Amino acid sequence: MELKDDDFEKISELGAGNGGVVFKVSHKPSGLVMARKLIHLEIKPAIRNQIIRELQVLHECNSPYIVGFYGAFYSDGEISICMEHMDGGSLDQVLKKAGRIPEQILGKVSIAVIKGLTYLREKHKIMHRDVKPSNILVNSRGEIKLCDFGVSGQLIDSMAVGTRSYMSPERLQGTHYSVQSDIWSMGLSLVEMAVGRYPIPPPDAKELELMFPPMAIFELLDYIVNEPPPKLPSGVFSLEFQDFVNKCLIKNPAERADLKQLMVHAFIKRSDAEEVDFAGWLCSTIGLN
Ligand SMILES: Nc1ncnc2c1ncn2[C@@H]1O[C@H](COP(=O)(O)OP(=O)(O)OP(=O)(O)O)[C@@H](O)[C@H]1O
Ligand SMILES: O=C(NOCCO)c1ccc2[nH]ncc2c1Nc1ccc(I)cc1F
Ligand SMILES: [Mg+2]
Repeated sequence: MELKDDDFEKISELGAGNGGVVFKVSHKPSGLVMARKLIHLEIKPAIRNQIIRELQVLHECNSPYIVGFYGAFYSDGEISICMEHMDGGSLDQVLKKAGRIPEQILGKVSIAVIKGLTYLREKHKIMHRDVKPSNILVNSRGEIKLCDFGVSGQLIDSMAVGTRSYMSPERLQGTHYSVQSDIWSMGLSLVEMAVGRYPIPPPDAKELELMFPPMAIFELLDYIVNEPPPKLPSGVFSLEFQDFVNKCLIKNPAERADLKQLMVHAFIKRSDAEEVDFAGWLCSTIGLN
């Protein structure tokens, strides 16, 4: 079925973020609850038909680790992307309530991100471009899925920043970047969720005892490109997890681990084996089921 503006009805607002707001909506003709992302674009009518045409590949983006797609259209000054409602929300939301995310839980998350990036790369030849906690969504059936990845090339162009960057050193320094940049983003996201806060600048020894002003924009970006990469703090995390994120955060992107290597890493093999009620932990910490 084709999706269209007057067939919808706002239930609530799921949140906002720099460009679009997303609503929990009811598609009246189907009865389905969806998440409708609206993106305001003051843009000519020729190229907003190309954006919709290129978003149609999301119908073939079927994966347990990728947020489902219902359809896309253009309304009155905004392009709508309609997707699976994830009732657990994004991992930046669950991090606020949880304080930290346990290491065993981040094992299941890491697996999901690797397998989702791998799906997008192998089957659709695209990189995410925007891996961070807010773009990793979870639900009460225990599924972990990626969204807001760069399918339509034209859509990226029409939106071309924020106080916290998950961009790799190489991407910050110029156009010389590709799929390896997503690895860096994931690594930083994992350190953040593990520790309970954005890991740049790194916490001093006294701030690490308490756990276990904000930087200016240039000061922060200068740290990412010129200062050594964030480490997972020793002792409280396993040696295999520390190595995992260290391989993800190697400044040199060719020296840095790629998806193939991370898939067979000791941390992933171990987390594959582990028995985790992720559904039960997720609902327990945010109050749902
Ligand atoms: N499919 C969805 N189901 C449930 N909640 C969603 C869904 N998509 C987005 N959200 C929620 O809406 C919020 C806003 O999302 P949006 O993509 O517009 O910005 P963001 O990713 O949070 O931040 P930024 O724009 O800087 O990347 C997210 O934090 C998330 O909690
Ligand atoms: O929403 C995007 N960014 O988040 C900022 C909004 O404030 C975004 C950006 C660039 C993009 N190119 N192709 C798509 C696309 C995209 N959305 C998107 C992609 C996959 C799914 I499943 C659902 C989506 F909504
Ligand atoms: Mg987003």
